[PDB]
Amino acid sequence: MILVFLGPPGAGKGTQAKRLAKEKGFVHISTGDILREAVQKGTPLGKKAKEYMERGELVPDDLIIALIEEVFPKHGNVIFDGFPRTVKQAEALDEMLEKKGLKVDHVLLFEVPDEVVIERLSGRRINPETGEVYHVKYNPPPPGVKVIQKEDDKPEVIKKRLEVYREQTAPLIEYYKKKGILRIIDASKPVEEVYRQVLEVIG
Ligand SMILES: Nc1ncnc2c1ncn2[C@@H]1O[C@H](COP(=O)(O)OP(=O)(O)O)[C@@H](O)[C@H]1O
Ligand SMILES: Nc1ncnc2c1ncn2[C@@H]1O[C@H](COP(=O)(O)OP(=O)(O)O)[C@@H](O)[C@H]1O
Repeated sequence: MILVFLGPPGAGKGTQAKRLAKEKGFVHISTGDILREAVQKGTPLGKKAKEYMERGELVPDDLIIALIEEVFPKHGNVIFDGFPRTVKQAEALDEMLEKKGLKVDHVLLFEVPDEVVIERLSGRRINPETGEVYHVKYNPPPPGVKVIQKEDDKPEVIKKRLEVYREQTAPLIEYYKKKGILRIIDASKPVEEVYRQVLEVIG
């Protein structure tokens, strides 16, 4: 099974992807996590992607498409989490899969209002070492666990990221709807409730 998680930043896509991958045996492909590792290591990809990420812009398509070609699991179930982010990327994904006799089985759209998005992101805190994600209100980190607020989770960059999502990424909703594989998730609900719906639509 191949899944794509789609939705505004802060919808809880990474949270649900980690849970589902761990519990039901999927390989989790997070372009965000992979890019952040590239940046930390200072690879050619990391050094180029960094400035786009910092401004809240998308990293150029060719770089992301090559990344996916490099890391795509040959066998097994896969959750694509944060990819594709543009129509060009979605078309590239379809081509790659078609050549391998595969396809995207379900696209899950994590619906959540803008006001909730902003609250999700402004309260997001991460363990900079482990990448573990917390929220100051809805899932506070234990004391004596070092966390930070990511620079791209500050108000100005959040605004930019939502604009970029609406302009470049939201068209994928219609792209996948017309393939007949789109499923709607109410991602505004608490974590366990969202996870139950995730399990429902793929069962
Ligand atoms: N598929 C992609 N195409 C272009 N840029 C990406 C992609 N995935 C991640 N990025 C870059 O990494 C940043 C953070 O990505 P991600 O971790 O998926 O988002 P979020 O902050 O919503 O959890 C994005 O704002 C973008 O700059
Ligand atoms: N259902 C939920 N209710 C409240 N907070 C959530 C929920 N899901 C995730 N979060 C928190 O919201 C923020 C965004 O979650 P994340 O998984 O990083 O979103 P995305 O990957 O879609 O950008 C994180 O701080 C996370 O702890």
